[PDB]
Amino acid sequence: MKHTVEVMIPEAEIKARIAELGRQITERYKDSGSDMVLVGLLRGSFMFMADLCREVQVSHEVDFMTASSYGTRDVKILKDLDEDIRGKDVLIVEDIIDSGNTLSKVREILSLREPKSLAICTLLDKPSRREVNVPVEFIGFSIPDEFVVGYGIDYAQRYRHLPYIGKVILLD
Amino acid sequence: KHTVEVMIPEAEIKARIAELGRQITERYKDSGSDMVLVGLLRGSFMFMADLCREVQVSHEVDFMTASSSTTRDVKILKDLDEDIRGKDVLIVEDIIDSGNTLSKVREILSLREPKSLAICTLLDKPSRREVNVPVEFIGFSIPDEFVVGYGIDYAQRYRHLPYIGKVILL
Amino acid sequence: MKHTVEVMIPEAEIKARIAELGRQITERYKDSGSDMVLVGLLRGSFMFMADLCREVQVSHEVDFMTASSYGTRDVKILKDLDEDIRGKDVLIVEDIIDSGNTLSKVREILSLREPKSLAICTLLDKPSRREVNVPVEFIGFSIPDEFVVGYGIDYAQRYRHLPYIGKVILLD
Amino acid sequence: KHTVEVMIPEAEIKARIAELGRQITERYKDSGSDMVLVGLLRGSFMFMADLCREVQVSHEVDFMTASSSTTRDVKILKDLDEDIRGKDVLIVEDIIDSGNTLSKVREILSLREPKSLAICTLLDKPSRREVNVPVEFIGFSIPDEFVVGYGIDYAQRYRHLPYIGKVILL
Ligand SMILES: Nc1nc(=O)c2ncn(CCN(CCOCCP(=O)(O)O)CCP(=O)(O)O)c2[nH]1
Ligand SMILES: Nc1nc(=O)c2ncn(CCN(CCOCCP(=O)(O)O)CCP(=O)(O)O)c2[nH]1
Ligand SMILES: Nc1nc(=O)c2ncn(CCN(CCOCCP(=O)(O)O)CCP(=O)(O)O)c2[nH]1
Ligand SMILES: Nc1nc(=O)c2ncn(CCN(CCOCCP(=O)(O)O)CCP(=O)(O)O)c2[nH]1
Ligand SMILES: [Mg+2]
Ligand SMILES: [Mg+2]
Repeated sequence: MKHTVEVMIPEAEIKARIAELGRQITERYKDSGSDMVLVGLLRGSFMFMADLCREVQVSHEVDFMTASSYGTRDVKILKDLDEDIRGKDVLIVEDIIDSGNTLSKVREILSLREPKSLAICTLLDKPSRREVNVPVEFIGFSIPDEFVVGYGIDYAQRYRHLPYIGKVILLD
Repeated sequence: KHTVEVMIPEAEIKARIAELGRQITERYKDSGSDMVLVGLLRGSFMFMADLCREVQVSHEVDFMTASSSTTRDVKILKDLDEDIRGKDVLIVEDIIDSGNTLSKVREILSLREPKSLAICTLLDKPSRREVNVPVEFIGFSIPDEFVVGYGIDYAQRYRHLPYIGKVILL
Repeated sequence: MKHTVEVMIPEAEIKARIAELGRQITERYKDSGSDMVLVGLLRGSFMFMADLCREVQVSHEVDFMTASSYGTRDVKILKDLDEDIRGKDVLIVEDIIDSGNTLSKVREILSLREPKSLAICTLLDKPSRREVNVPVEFIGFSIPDEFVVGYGIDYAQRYRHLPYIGKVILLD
Repeated sequence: KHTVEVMIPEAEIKARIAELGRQITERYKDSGSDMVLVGLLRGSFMFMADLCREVQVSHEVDFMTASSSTTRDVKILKDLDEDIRGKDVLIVEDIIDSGNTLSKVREILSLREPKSLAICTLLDKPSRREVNVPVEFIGFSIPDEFVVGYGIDYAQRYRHLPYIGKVILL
């Protein structure tokens, strides 16, 4: 229905944040004597992943996984990882954590493959809607309960290509 | 190079599956919850087809395809089409030996939190057991012989045989 | 809603038909100097495939493919074939052809892989609802416009395990 | 064994993509129909991320993963999430040379009958062309050098590099 997108987080603010995020992930896994892999969750994480891994100055791998989401459904794997994660630095890259329902199950599935380390990096965070206690090691921004778009996040499959995070305001 | 002779004839398979049908039927009789049989593609499609026709309990038929240093992949190429949360789930497989695949598969499905979770296998090689995995319904216990037929293949062959045969090499 | 399943095609009639179907597929590909593969379409074709290939007295392969269906959507591939079909006797095994919409696109996709021969075998057929002219080389039964169940075919994911084809009658 | 030196620096990539953004924008300006960019996973995720941010036309971002005697597989491991029928579809890929994958992919997507169907590639090796496939938008034309970076890998490595580099062997 009739809406309007207003700039919430400018392109410059995201670039600086990701710069620091990558400048937080680097010294974490700087001396780990094991291979590293970033796992992005399709579909709306491709832009976050692309910008983050370019700031991660650690020789790693980049993989993807498309999972269905809990919401109360079962978390199914539509597209699994290509490479293996057993004994590897796995860093789950998510665009937004509101409920934590989906991500909790994703982490549980990957944990079955027994990686050396398993962490989560998210760009946006809605603690306002948190339903499941799930540990997040890296958070870009903690945001209000606003329906956001841009930077991978969609609204009716739209606005994914926006270089900034915007809020949706229904014309009423 | 090879030839194939019959180990477990078609008639003997039908008799065993008929017995398996009765066992599974009484176990999940008067359970109340929904039931679903999950087959592990590919070589379990035939076993599933004959087994589910012997299970006289209103159940669903779902499928799943898994992939194969210690357990290289066990990825999910094709996940289930339906939910299993709060249902009675019976995993249908043709062969169990090392227990690698069934162990991880049971773990993955356990995360969806079904009411019950059992395993029904057509064949079983107890000698190759690397991982102790609980199996309730076993069709046949066989020695470490390489077998084919009834869904089981050798280099993509003999999947359509109505019997379980052995591969002798020349 | 409240319904009742009545026997339409008994188990004996199907077994005899499949016996003849396999006794129609065998002498077709009896002397073909190329590998053969049966392609079943998940999910409701597993029972048909299992019984048919046991009557096909020709050394072949058995593969599966899960496709989304046209209905007006795009036919997408949820699960593709494991093995290749280029230069092989491909026989698409379907449980029911009502519109032909889905199967037409499935055949087009497989045809791109350039097999030697490409045919279709179906158990049930509803010419009453045929929307797309699609050549079917093997038909088990031509049926009325009755909502059928059993033998792989479902109704709200039910009745798949039935050894017979049954019709659904709504209690009114 | 190896080392990696820069061929196409980060700055040069951004400048080229900026130019590509304007070209694609005018081509699909005042088209009316819906637009969608289809990326070929994996090594096109970064290119897609930077390219779609330069395309100033309301479009969708979909993805697809394909597999690789003549064209052994070209199976679809992960199909698109949305329909493309009656839409303007632009295939986004990193490297084109043999033209094997792009040819079949274009064929598969053509069956869904979109309004238009074009291809945008980051790199191009015209020397290895086995199949003549139409490509409208090309980022860089390079000789037959094995390159990495910007999504492109060598044994699952260097995918995260912000630049296009060459692999020299020792
Ligand atoms: N379009 C949109 N705008 C929002 O502000 C929003 N918040 C949550 N969601 C979706 C809920 N969803 C958040 C992430 O899913 C988004 C699907 P993706 O963008 O394809 O990755 C729950 C997953 P979780 O349990 O791990 O937190 C939103 N979607
Ligand atoms: N094709 C074949 N023939 C055999 O005689 C055999 N014995 C063990 N295996 C191992 C295959 N088996 C895989 C069974 O999954 C279905 C794949 P398909 O047998 O190729 O159709 C592993 C059981 P595990 O997880 O307990 O080790 C055999 N495979
Ligand atoms: N449950 C049920 N009962 C029916 O009598 C019936 N007729 C068509 N359909 C579904 C329509 N559908 C028929 C086959 O799809 C059934 C899904 P499957 O059982 O998982 O294979 C159109 C495909 P087509 O374009 O190739 O003919 C039915 N479903
Ligand atoms: N990794 C890599 N590095 C190269 O320098 C290269 N040159 C050609 N190719 C061929 C790979 N290329 C596949 C590109 O798809 C993305 C897979 P990814 O490059 O491993 O991320 C085939 C293009 P074609 O269908 O025209 O033959 C290369 N691959
Ligand atoms: Mg996400
Ligand atoms: Mg069907």
